[PDB]
Amino acid sequence: GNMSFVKETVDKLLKGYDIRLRPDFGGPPVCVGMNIDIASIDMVSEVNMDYTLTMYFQQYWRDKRLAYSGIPLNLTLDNRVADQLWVPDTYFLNDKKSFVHGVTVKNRMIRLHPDGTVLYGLRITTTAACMMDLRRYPLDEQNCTLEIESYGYTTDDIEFYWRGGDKAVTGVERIELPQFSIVEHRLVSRNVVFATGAYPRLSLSFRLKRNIGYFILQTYMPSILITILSWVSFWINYDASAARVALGITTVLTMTTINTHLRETLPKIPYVKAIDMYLMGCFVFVFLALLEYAFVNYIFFGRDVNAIDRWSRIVFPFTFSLFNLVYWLYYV
Amino acid sequence: DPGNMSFVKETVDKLLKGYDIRLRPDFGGPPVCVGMNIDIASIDMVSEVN
Amino acid sequence: QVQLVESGGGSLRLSCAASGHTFNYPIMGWFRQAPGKEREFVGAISWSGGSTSYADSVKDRFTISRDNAKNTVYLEMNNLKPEDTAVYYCAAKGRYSGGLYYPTNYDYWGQGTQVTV
Amino acid sequence: QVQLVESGGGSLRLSCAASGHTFNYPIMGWFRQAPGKEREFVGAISWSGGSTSYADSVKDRFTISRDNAKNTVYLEMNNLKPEDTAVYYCAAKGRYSGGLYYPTNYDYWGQGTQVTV
Ligand SMILES: *[C@@H]1O[C@H](CO)[C@@H](O[C@@H]2O[C@H](CO)[C@@H](O[C@@H]3O[C@H](CO[C@H]4O[C@H](CO)[C@@H](O)[C@H](O[C@H]5O[C@H](CO)[C@@H](O)[C@H](O)[C@@H]5O)[C@@H]4O)[C@@H](O)[C@H](O[C@H]4O[C@H](CO)[C@@H](O)[C@H](O)[C@@H]4O)[C@@H]3O)[C@H](O)[C@H]2NC(C)=O)[C@H](O)[C@H]1NC(C)=O
Ligand SMILES: *[C@@H]1O[C@H](CO)[C@@H](O[C@@H]2O[C@H](CO)[C@@H](O[C@@H]3O[C@H](CO)[C@@H](O)[C@H](O)[C@@H]3O)[C@H](O)[C@H]2NC(C)=O)[C@H](O)[C@H]1NC(C)=O
Ligand SMILES: *[C@@H]1O[C@H](CO)[C@@H](O)[C@H](O)[C@H]1NC(C)=O
Ligand SMILES: *[C@@H]1O[C@H](CO)[C@@H](O)[C@H](O)[C@H]1NC(C)=O
Repeated sequence: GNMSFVKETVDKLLKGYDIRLRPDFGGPPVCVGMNIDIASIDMVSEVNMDYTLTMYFQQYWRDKRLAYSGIPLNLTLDNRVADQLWVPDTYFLNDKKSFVHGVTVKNRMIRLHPDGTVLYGLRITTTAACMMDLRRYPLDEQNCTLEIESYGYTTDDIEFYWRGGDKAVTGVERIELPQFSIVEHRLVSRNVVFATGAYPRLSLSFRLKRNIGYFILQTYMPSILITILSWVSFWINYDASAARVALGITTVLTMTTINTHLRETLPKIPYVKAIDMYLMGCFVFVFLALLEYAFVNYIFFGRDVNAIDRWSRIVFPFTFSLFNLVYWLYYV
Repeated sequence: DPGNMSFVKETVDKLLKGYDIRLRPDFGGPPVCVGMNIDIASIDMVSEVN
Repeated sequence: QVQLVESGGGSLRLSCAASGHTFNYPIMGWFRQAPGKEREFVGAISWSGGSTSYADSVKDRFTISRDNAKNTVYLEMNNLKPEDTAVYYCAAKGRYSGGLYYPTNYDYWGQGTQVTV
Repeated sequence: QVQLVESGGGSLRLSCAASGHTFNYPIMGWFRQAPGKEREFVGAISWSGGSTSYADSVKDRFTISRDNAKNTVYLEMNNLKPEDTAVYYCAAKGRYSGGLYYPTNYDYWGQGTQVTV
């Protein structure tokens, strides 16, 4: 390692290198193996319907032009060498905005091997679209994907595959999403046909199951508590008009306020969610409580109060428990 | 010729040799016709406020 | 996964019913295979809005509609011709597959309904 | 600083319970060592517990689960083999260590409960 022979070798690897031409131009296609090391998934936004992903993206191919003899060890060159080499035109099809980290330097790896093999690594943060089905929200289970494709070259010129097969993607255990948990992940390889031709594609899919604890602590519990507060009106004597109507008006106002607060933090989807069904059920329950008091007031003075009051007291908890049981069995 | 990467390299170099980017095709001749295709990937958002 | 069954095979109204993970495969498409001839693209319908695309041969003669309640796609056939004698399939396509006219981009296929009228 | 204590040692169910700053060490991992050879990776489990990893030669024979609150990891071992005789360790790894299969990335180790079959 006199360090001048290395410079000569690297120089004559270049000096006749055309970056405009892929390896084996006009020959068989270049096989580019790919592997990913996931660092984290920072965000999963229902409003924007996308997720942010940070990863180490490693591509691996062979270029006979970059073959050297002599030096029997792998050359870990400076990342700037990547500017003077052909690299695959890989891109993420469903990305919305992505960048390569650039502090302190451009986070790039170039590693050559004596047989012309090239290992090219990047550190990429990317926001990727993920259409979500919120019909069963918040007891929903989403499928998100990252689609890797060649922009310029068809299958006649380039081919993609996963290095190590199912072991190509690592770091799935590193994900720490407070709202979600990754049930499963999958790798797929295929060819997609366009007007211009057939292009390679790789797909990395994740299945995310949402955690229900936050919505138990936020949505369901206040609704149940307000419904019970509505039930409290039945125990008060019938003659207390102000006391008995106050409970009804505050229950319905609180339920509507909960509805607005809940619906003003999600996309304006046109269909009904599970949370909407439960919320409307609780609303009609407090509504029936208020109308029960109104009907009693109409019956007694201004037209048995004890019998109907006792019947309401025994039946309302039973009916609400039955409704909750039916709902929770339906959505679980 | 077929499969000769050096042949393609010198051909492309000859194509770009003496090429003036400042002048359009048929600079002074008839207008250059530019056809266009669009492939829509998505319409991400539609904002009334903006 | 998705399971497709097509039935209801000159005013033919074919109907393809889909079950399973219909969300992951929004676009649906009708294809035609004549006796001893290559599969060809008849039409395509989007998800939640029914934006439709047609082949040049069958424009303004065949129509496709989406229900989104029974999860069915209806292909209504008008101005029938002798050349419109073939096996008709319905197939589903993923969100990122590219191209409507290419059968290989479609994942799941129906058995196929024969039409001789 | 987490202290790990193991237990256990048909089918055999080992359990490893941690006590300390477990939040800073989200990843937990089972390793195995027989005489005359270095300790080898058996499996790994995350903080949420939904993501699990296994060695190549223990697929579908051993299984790992995580019980939070109790703060324990269970390794249930079915259809044991003669080569399975070894000392089993449980170890914790930091948030930014990198590499499940390499024991040097793990800071805190267990006791090494023996298993013989
Ligand atoms: C998240 O959500 C996405 C949304 O779809 C899910 O995506 C799908 O995952 C499945 C995996 O379960 C993917 O299916 C695999 O596709 C590959 C592709 O191979 C292709 O290439 C072959 C040549 O190598 C080619 O022959 C194939 O074509 C054959 O099949 C089609 C359809 O049957 C047929 O029309 C053709 O004529 C061919 O006969 C195809 O072009 C495929 O190889 C896989 O096959 C495995 O499974 C089958 C069935 O068990 C088995 O027979 C095989 O031997 C093999 O074991 C498999 O079908 C699917 O492509 C994904 N969708 C998209 C749009 O890409 C994703 O799974 C979800 N992930 C999670 C974690 O939830
Ligand atoms: C230069 O880079 C090459 C390419 O990565 C290195 O060769 C790779 O080296 C490893 C370590 O020796 C090889 O792994 C070995 O494989 C055998 C058989 O599977 C296994 O029994 C060993 O335990 C070890 O894992 C790997 O095969 C090899 N890659 C090949 C041959 O493609 C090389 O070590 C680097 N250094 C030098 C000085 O070349
Ligand atoms: C190292 O190689 C260079 C190659 O040009 C040569 O000039 C130099 O003398 C060599 N030095 C040693 C110490 O081998
Ligand atoms: C390739 O092109 C170069 C440049 O013209 C020429 O020197 C070389 O002989 C050619 N090789 C073949 C086999 O065509």
